[PDB]
Amino acid sequence: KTEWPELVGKSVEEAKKVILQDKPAAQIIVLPVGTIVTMEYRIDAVRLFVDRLDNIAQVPRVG
Amino acid sequence: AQSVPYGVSQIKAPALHSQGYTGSNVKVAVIDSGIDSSHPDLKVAGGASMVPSETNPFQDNNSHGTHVAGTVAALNNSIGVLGVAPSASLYAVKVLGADGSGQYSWIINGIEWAIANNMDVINMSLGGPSGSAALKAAVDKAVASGVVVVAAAGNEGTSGSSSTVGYPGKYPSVIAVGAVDSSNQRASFSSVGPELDVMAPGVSIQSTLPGNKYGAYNGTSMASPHVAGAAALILSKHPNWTNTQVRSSLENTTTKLGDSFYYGKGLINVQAAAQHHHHHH
Ligand SMILES: [Ca+2]
Ligand code: NA
Repeated sequence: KTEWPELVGKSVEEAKKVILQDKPAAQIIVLPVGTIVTMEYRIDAVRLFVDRLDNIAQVPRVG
Repeated sequence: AQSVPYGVSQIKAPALHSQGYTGSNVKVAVIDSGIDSSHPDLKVAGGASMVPSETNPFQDNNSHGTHVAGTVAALNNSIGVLGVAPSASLYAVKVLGADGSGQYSWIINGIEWAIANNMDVINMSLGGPSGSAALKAAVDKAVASGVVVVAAAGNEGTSGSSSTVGYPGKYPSVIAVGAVDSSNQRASFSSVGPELDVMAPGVSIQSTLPGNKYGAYNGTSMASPHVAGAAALILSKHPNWTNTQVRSSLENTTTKLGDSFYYGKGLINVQAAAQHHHHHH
């Protein structure tokens, strides 16, 4: 499992919990949606893009 | 002893080096997370930070900008790796913070700084799924001003028949670069779509990391500086070629790979690009 479209619109907290169940060794970073980010691909990482309410605003994926 | 990462050989940069062309006097802005200027295998010529809480562009708290910079221009000497354009004038234009993220206005301010400082090439190993009129206006203005602008296509992989190229690579004025490995196979994470222009190596790319380190990274971020570096080699050999001509020379001389949706025009070949007559190999 490397994408979590079912997390869009959920709280950042529930997203972290779900992703760590599926990928316990994940390196999670939370960033603001609508920012620009580096385009390295890190197989161990999941970037979570949140809106200003701290809900997930983009499908989380590995990278 | 210095090592030549496979990607530098793959795009045929050593052919330019043997002709005596290494990017000398070409100014390349790495618009990114900063560049560690203390690394002994880099020489940073200038730069500026647009990140309000990280004001030193010569401090790279992420590592990404320093890796990208080494692919562009790691020094030709007896240590570390060799950059595509090892004599390039490298500028650290820091618009991303430690966490690898930046606001659109930061990126735009860095593009503006590059134009105002007469950069010949911009590399943007960065992107997001949405554009803005003002981002588009900044990259269009840089191109109108004569700058070669190169960006990572994105690491969104495939999504059926939809384009997954991010911005600013998705803008027509910017060259969007996807990633292949050493066998010329598209990396599975590499974005796809009609906006994909060319490919370059972006799997297991060895380059400079902060604190005098080296390491292998993956991403369309690693592919883009092969192409920015190539543009600098071509300009050092043809200092009067316009950005228009440099872009067509790279497009028109790729080694064609698969369908253009997945591979664009194929793998860049800077040897063929820097000849006067261009054709695909
Ligand atoms: Ca070196
Ligand atoms: Na483009």
